[PDB]
Amino acid sequence: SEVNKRLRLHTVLFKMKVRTLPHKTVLYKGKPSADGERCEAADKQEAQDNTCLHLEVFDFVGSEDGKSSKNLGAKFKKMELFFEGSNNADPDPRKEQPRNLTKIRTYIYQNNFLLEDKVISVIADVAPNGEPAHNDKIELFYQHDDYPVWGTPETPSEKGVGKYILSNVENTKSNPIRNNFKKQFYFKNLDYFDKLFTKIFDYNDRDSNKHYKKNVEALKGSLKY
Amino acid sequence: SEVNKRLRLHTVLFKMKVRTLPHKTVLYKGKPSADGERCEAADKQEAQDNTCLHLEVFDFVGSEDGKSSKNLGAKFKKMELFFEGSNNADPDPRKEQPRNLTKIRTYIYQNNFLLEDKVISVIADVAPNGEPAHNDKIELFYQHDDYPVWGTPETPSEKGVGKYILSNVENTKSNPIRNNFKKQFYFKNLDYFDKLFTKIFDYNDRDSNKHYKKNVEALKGSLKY
Amino acid sequence: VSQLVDEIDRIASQAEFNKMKLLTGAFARLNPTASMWFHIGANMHQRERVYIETMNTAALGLRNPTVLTFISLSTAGKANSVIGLCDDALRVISKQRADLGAYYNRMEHAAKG
Amino acid sequence: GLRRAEQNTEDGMSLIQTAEGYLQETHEIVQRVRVLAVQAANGIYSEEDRQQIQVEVSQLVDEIDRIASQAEFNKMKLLTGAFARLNPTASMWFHIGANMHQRERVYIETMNTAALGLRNPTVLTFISLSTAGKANSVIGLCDDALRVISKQRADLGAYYNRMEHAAKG
Amino acid sequence: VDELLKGELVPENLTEDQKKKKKEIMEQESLWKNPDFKGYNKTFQELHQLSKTFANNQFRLALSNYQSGVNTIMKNRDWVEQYRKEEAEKKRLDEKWYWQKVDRKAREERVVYREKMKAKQDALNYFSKAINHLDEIKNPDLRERPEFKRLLSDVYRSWIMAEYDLQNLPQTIPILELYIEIDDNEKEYPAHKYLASAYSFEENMIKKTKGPDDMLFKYRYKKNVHLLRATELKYGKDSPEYKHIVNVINRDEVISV
Repeated sequence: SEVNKRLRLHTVLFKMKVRTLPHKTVLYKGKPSADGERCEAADKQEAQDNTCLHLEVFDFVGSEDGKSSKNLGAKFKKMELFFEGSNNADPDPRKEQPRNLTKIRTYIYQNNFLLEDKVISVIADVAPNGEPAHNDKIELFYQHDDYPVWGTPETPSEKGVGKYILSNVENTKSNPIRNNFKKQFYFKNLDYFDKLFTKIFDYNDRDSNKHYKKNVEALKGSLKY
Repeated sequence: SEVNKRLRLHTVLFKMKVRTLPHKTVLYKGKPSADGERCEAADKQEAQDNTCLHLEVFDFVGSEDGKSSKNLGAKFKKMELFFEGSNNADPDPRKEQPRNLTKIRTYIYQNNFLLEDKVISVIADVAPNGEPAHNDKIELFYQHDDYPVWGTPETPSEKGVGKYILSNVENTKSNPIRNNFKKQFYFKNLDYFDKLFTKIFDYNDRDSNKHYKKNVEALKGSLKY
Repeated sequence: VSQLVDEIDRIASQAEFNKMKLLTGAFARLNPTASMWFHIGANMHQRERVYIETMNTAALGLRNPTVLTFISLSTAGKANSVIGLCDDALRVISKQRADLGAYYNRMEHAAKG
Repeated sequence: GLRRAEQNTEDGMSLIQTAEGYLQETHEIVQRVRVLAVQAANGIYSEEDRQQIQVEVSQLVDEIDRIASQAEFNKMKLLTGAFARLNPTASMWFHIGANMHQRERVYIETMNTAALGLRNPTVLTFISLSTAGKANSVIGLCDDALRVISKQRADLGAYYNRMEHAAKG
Repeated sequence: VDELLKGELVPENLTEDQKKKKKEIMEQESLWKNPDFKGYNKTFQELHQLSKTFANNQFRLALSNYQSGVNTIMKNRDWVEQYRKEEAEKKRLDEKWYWQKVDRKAREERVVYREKMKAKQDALNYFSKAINHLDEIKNPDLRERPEFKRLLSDVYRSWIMAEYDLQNLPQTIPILELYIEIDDNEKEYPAHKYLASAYSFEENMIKKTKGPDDMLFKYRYKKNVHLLRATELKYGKDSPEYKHIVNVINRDEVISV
């Protein structure tokens, strides 16, 4: 797919301060927490100590029927990029070289208050770059109504329940779960956050040009007298 | 019959690009398969290597009763023409010497759904030209609900079943099946497909005329300024 | 117009005599589900066929039988073309009204005879 | 059944005719505002004069709300949005036949000051004429206020003609 | 590679184990040969909807509706071209004032406009019937074949183009979305151009009728998504055209600081 290679260019966000964010979008940077499960927001967002990106997009249940304000539930889909090694010495974020990805974590949350339905889906790919076919290194974790508890591995009796790897499921013509998973959700999910990451940087990069132009404009006010 | 000569003049479609398909008409060029039972469309449609002319005519059961859209029948009639010898080197299909037919395949299909009555009647002629009376080389394969197997010959004890040559059938004054078949089915189907062959060849020539008209018309339209 | 076209479809499906639907196209001529015969004799083969044609908004041409979109009267441009369909609509209605009278008279003299 | 069902249609026509009865008074009061907004739109009046024009508008917009609140048909409010399409609390179905699946739905939308645009559903402040500039912008709003009332009366008249034909048949 | 040149969804006709199975099945049914039999239970007969012959048949019906619907548009262009050709060829012996030309020319346009709009609805019915033939096939094995992918794209392509002329923009949204889920159709800019207009059309309708902001954002978001996506597929990324669109979307959407 070569998509995750293009995600390597998104390391410029570490040394660039984030001011322009789209509606219902949350982004910050920090250091990996214990066990490398998630990211912990650093107190300073410009230091080289940070090695991770956190990006969250949240929505509301009932926005498809105009009842978003009715408080029918909450949902959010967020993805993170894990980087290895320290940042470059210079603090300029314009010139940053592509860097490898430790792992790509996909988090899906969807809770319905009235139906008392809650779906939490976690997808982690510990081998983003290095091998085009790394199915066995893709961890899937499905939780439904707080069952099973976090960290419970898949059992042969309950297939698909709990944390497991992508290679467990079949790719038969009868139930091509794996092939559909790549075509239906995974390919579109990566591209959606790929464009969004570029969307955030270009917006904040543009504001750098304007403030240079704003100073030029106020200086021309002296030419009239 | 004097129809096969008209069929031998249809060799101009190998190097002619066809896009204007008449109603209920399918045409393509390909190469003979193993034992010449069927044909497969080549990857390249303008290549001289093609030696086949597959003309398919759509039909339906229930269109006469207006219940075709109710999924109550299925039938179609198609024929295949096999040539010999490589086509001429020039890419212009307008000038093309007539090419003899290696063999003629007639494929008549009929499949009722409610009655579960499926009838397949395939007629193959391997001596299209040279011998006006070539009944000994016209295979008549009749299959009704997968009875018998494909290509199974006919035994004198159980006549009328499987693939048999036209020389087997009686032609007595009581049952002149030979003269009955030619007047009822074969002669009608030959001219129907032969005339359709001429329509397709001339229809794409008209499209060239329209493309000729489109260019010249725009040239003189710039004289208004 | 949406109210008027709705009523016509309502009438066609709800036109019922002795738990039998009539104006929905059940007893048409080309593709009928049921054929109506009346016994006007005391013998074995004294039977005459009766036809009631389809009289829904699809048959009248007001609405497309496939897309189920009816006539447009929100624009004066197509409002002029709406009149032409109305002439065709009433004519098909008028033709069937004469047929019902024609069958009625054929039966009326038979009762007299 | 058919005789009793035809009696239901007349009961239905009682609902639609009575429902349209209040919309004429609502139409009258808005047209009273429309000409008044033209009066204050000109600059010959001071702010003291325009205040007395607003005193009339205080009652007129108030009287529109009391129409929707007290509008009843068989102890059931109609114009308060309770029978609308998008966010209804009840559905108005009329049974006009002698069989089981023969009933039609009638939508009566919202006809309070908030619905017509003359009031803010959130801020809860209505239009005022105490300013010459404000009065110029009330002429445009009262025009679209009339459009909604006219649109609703078009539908009530549309159903009533259909209900009239059904009873005859 | 031409999928339509095949002329069938799949050519349906080896193993001795399978051949022996065929011979014993045909004789069981041959003893029960009742051509006038009609089963009281439809469940066993419904299994024929999974056959290759059934799918090989519904493909022809949709193709016939598609091919016939093509000729409606094709013949319309020939008529209009011949119509305006004859208007300028016939002599106008009663024409000596300038405003005579303006009215006569304007009369031709209304004649032509009637011809085109009549052709569209005439062609649209064939396209709509083609859709219903493709959606009733219940063989997932045969739904992924190249022939099915080509025709379902062509039927949707002509269906959306014809529906656009009749100002039925909101009805093209479901069909357009199903069109961009097949093969490389998502890489074509025209498919994303209509989505920009169609979602803009729905955006105005909610805006015009003063609906909830929730549906406004949904149509606004999908508008900007396919407006920028269509820009990428035509001029390329970081093009001067692409840069201007971002500025337009910048003021259009909502940002947080």
